[PDB]
Amino acid sequence: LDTPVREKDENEFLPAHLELIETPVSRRPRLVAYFIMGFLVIAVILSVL
Amino acid sequence: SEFLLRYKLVWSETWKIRKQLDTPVREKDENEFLPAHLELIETPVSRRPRLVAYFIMGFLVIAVILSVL
Amino acid sequence: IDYGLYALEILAQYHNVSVNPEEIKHRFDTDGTGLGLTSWLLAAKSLELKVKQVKKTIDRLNFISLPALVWREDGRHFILTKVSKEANRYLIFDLEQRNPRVLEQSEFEALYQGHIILIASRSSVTGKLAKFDFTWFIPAIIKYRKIFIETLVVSVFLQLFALITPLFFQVVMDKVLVHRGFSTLNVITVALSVVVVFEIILSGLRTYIFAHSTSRIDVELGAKLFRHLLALPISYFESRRVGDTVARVRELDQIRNFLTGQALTSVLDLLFSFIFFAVMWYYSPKLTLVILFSLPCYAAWSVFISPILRRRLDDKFSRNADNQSFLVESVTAINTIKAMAVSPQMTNIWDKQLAGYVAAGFKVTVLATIGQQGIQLIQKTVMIINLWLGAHLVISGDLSIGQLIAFNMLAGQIVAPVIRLAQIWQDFQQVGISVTRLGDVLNSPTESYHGKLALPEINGNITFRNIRFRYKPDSPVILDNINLSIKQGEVIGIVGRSGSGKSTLTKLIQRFYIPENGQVLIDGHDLALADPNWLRRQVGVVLQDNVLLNRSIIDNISLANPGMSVEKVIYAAKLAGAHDFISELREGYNTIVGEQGAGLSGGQRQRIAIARALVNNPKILIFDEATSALDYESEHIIMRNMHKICKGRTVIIIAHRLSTVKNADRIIVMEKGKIVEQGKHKELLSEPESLYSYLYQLQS
Amino acid sequence: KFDFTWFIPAIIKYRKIFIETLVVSVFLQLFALITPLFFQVVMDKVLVHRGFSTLNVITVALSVVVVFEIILSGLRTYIFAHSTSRIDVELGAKLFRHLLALPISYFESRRVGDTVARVRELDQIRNFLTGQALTSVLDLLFSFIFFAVMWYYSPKLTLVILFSLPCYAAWSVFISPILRRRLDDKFSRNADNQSFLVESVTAINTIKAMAVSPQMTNIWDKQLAGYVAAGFKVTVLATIGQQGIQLIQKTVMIINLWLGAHLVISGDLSIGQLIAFNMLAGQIVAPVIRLAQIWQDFQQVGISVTRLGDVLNSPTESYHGKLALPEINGNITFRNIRFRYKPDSPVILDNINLSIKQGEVIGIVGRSGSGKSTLTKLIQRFYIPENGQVLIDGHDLALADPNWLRRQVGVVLQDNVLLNRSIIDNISLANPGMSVEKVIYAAKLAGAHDFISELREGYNTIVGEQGAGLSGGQRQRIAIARALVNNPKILIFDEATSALDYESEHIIMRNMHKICKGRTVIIIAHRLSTVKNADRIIVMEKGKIVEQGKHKELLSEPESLYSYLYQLQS
Repeated sequence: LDTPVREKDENEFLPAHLELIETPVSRRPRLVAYFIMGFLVIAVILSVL
Repeated sequence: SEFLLRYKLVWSETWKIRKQLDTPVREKDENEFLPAHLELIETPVSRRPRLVAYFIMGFLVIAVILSVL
Repeated sequence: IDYGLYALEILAQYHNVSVNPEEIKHRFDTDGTGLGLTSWLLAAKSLELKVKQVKKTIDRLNFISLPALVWREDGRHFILTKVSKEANRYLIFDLEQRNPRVLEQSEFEALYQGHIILIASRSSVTGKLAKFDFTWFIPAIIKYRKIFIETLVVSVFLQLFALITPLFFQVVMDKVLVHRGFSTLNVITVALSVVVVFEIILSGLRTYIFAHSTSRIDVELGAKLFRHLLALPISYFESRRVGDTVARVRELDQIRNFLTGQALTSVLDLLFSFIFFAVMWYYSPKLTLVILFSLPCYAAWSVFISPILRRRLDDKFSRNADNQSFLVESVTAINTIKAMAVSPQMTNIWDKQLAGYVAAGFKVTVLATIGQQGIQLIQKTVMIINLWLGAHLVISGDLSIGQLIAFNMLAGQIVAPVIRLAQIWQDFQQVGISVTRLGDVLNSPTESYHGKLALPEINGNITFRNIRFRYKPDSPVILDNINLSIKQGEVIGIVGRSGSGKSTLTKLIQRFYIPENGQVLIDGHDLALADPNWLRRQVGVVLQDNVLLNRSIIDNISLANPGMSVEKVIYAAKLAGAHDFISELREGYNTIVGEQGAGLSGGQRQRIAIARALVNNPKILIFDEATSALDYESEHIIMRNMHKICKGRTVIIIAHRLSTVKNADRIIVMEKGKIVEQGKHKELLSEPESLYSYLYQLQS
Repeated sequence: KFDFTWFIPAIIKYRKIFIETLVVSVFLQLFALITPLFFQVVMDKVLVHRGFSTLNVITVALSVVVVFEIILSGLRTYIFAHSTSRIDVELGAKLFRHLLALPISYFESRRVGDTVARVRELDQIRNFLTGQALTSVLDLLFSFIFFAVMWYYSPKLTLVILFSLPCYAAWSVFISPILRRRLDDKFSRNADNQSFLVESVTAINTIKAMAVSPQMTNIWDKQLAGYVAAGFKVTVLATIGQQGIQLIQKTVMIINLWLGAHLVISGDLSIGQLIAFNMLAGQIVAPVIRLAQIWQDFQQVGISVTRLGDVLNSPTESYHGKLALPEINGNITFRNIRFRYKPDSPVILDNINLSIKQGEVIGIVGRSGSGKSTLTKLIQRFYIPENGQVLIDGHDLALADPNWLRRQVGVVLQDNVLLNRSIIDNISLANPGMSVEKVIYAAKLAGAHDFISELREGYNTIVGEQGAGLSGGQRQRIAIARALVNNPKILIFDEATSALDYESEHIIMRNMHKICKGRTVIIIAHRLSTVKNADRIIVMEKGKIVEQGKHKELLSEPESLYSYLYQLQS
């Protein structure tokens, strides 16, 4: 959690890589869907109980 | 702890020497015509907001004391 | 041998674009040691090509558009062309053998690792530069649109949870306490727990993702800003101070601080607060009309307050820029400050500037406080009105206690983003001004060059054609009608009195001075149209000051190409007659010179700069009073080595002493900006009434 | 030591207004407490029993209470900001006065951007002080009135809140140090970036004269990427802290809801009492929420204080105040001086012994590496000799006031650095309120008037940079005029004619008798033709005196090295 900035973290913000990468995606692409479906299934199993 | 003891020691040491840190009282015109930094350092808060705050606080106190009795 | 450059040249020949390998190597091979994949792709993108490395199976290799480059980890690439069906043969282009060769299936499978680069010709036909404004972020939002749609979805869901959580309190108040309840209370409790925990998780994820994307956008903006700053003319910097541009640049850090904050998320929450309004109107329209009328009050208050805050922050930025300029100048010239006794004057100036800056900051703080208090007043007045109307509604009918509590909480959730935005009003206006300052830097025209073609290398043919030059738009003319022609490999000596105009030729050969009338030509190419980097990278100039960088000796000598061999650096140092002193040092070539060459004497850094100019292969070499700052037993070695330094180069020697240019092919004498005499040394000394003879006798 | 005890005297000096701010804060807390009582009264005695006149009374009282509370809060914020502005002004003045008094070895070993960033930390501190961070601390501290009222209402829920507070304290204690470390890294990267930017803008002439844009751009790209990564890490930690605070707030909110429902069900608590309790609990937590989103401000002001201490804790070459030693007559003498650049560097001077009388124009010559260039930096107390004493007018320079000595002595170097001001602003730097006629006379003495005559702007011409916009000879003449426009008892010419052509040097040498009138002038130059008209010429070899005397007294004998040097020069 308190790890210093490494080269892996530094390369994500290198302007050359950002220039090459077109149509960029988020670092957490499917987490929102996972959490929303988890909320929906927890709600539906709470409603039946 | 330990740091708070040092801070309290410093506070007491510089609070005993109090009454020497204060700057002389001056009129507004004399405060205005000073070196540029000194007339920010030595100019006190204007009197009008102080009276406004005191009036509001006294109004609250008077209202409470009249309502209780 | 770098094969990526050759492959790029071949693929650019195929796609009908002209490429100069030297220019591409200069631009995209900054550290030497080959190009590399990322820089190769950037260079290909520079030539208006469309490239991208893909994972392609040999089976799928039949359906791509050839020619394509196969990039290997080792520098042994090869261009693939004409993948032949019915014969399983591949007509590669061998980059090492420099000719096409025919392969079969087996050796191609042995030579192909699974990665290929696809090349397409996409040249954009559009010439225009857009003014830098807030509209610059629209293409950035378009590029990062997946993330922003994701964050919009997350914001909608967060609003849904924030709408849910009033309803449980309403249900508790209206059913748990009214009739009774223990079975339903536990259900409400566990549902509230899961709702709040998932709302917290979703808010954290939204903040993380939004901050990441805005950080990337700010990185792109900063890269563009530095490119444009380095592309600016020298006249831009000559009329400004360092602190001004430095502050303009730190406005980028201000923008980055704003982007990775809660301002944009609070704006999103405010714009997505109409979900609550449906339930608020369902409860009681009489109460919701109060909020609908309160919103224009917030808008009007913000509109009234904003311009004054903008003016105050403009004044604050002016004072901040003045402070930065004064501080940078004082720290840079601390030696002059300490050598004299000008400390009291500097402290007086600092005190005045600090007082002004603090006064401006206090005014900004006062107006921000006034705006926040006004918004709080509006909110509290609306709260009182809603309390009174809700009391009447609950006493009369058509409203319940739980419904009133839920409506109050919903109104609080509506108004909370407004308060959060009001707490950061100063940041909003400061960014509105930071964008303007970044535009002030970014709206200045760069060094213009109409020619998009890649001119070839330089032969030392310099030609001045009817050159007329002034320092300022209305200052006296320095050069009236200078006409000159210098051939390749020719050593030229230029002499004259101080103010004769011979000092402006060095900065005219480089594109630092713009002639008022006429044109200066290199190899018959007008310099007003050529790319400045092409001219500068091929011309070596040694001035009289020769400031260095805060690095080691070998890093300063080999600044133009860090990837070169040490032996050539030693050879260049020996030619300049500096190796000896560098060696006498404890660290030798690893000694840090300090700021502007503080750790070395004037002659020492003069010799270092001579070596730095000689380390490359300059087509044209200029000596602008280089050896004047040196002493004896150091200029003598310079001349003995210059006997062979001028080999294969067009060398121009501009000196005050006439003994420096004694061994030149021509000696051009200038007087009040005009060429009066020219010829050899003895041919000029033959006439005793000439200016050259007079100067020679006077100095002797 | 300047860490945090420096602000205690500033607080006590302004104690009579800070106590007033504290009393205003407690009155604001009372004003805030008033309103939930009015909601409880409305919910328990207006909605239940009867009446609308009591509702009107509550509304009319609440309106004025709210207006007064808003005005009082604005006044308290204004007064606190006004009081802290003076403290930050005092800190800034002291910081700059200390910065100017530092020794030159401090600046020679560092970069400009480091000091510039350490001084922008002053602006960071000023923004922290003149803000709404300490007011939130006051609001949080003065919330025990709410606790007393809540304990009057219900002890169980008050105990729940009282136990929630240590959760906030422990969460802050756990999540603070890592944020401080990340902000330390971010500040280090920011200082490096500022130093690179200042260095690149200052030397733009060499960056563009050469063709190293790609190298500069690559370095800038890497530095920017690292800085933005550090900023993102800091943002992530701040978001984690804020969400951790929200979790505790909502957990205790849910627990309070459950316990209050069970309480109201079992009597002994009304619904209006529960609503008022909830509003009081929210008003207690609101300062914590408002303080949790300015966490970076707290950690950054701590780090800025640490960096200001780094600047302010270094020793100063400040002053030697003893009897206010009188003016200087031009009597310089050296007694057994040996000097070493570094303690681990070769020796330059070994046993240089010298004595110069008032009004004596003395020339010092030699070759490269002879050590004659260090005498000018030894006369000013910049270089400290290994052992020995440098005496000016009989008084040791190691115990005298540096500013006094360096004011009495004027030095012109081989290359001089001006400021980005007008020519007259540079000539009259030591006395800007000085008469223009003196400036014109000094410029005419140095021969600088002639070349200024061909300038369109005149003496108002702004020197573009340290020396940009003027040639080397013009800069040398401007520096000579600046040295001469005062009345220096001692003049030093340290190769001050190298950049000049023959005409300008001749013009200066014709005025040398007006320049040397009544002053002790020391001429140091590589060429032997400059010290020809000196009262005494001195030859140095490897830090030792080998020859001295008049020019001819030395030129007569070919056995001397002076004759050899003159033959080589010719």
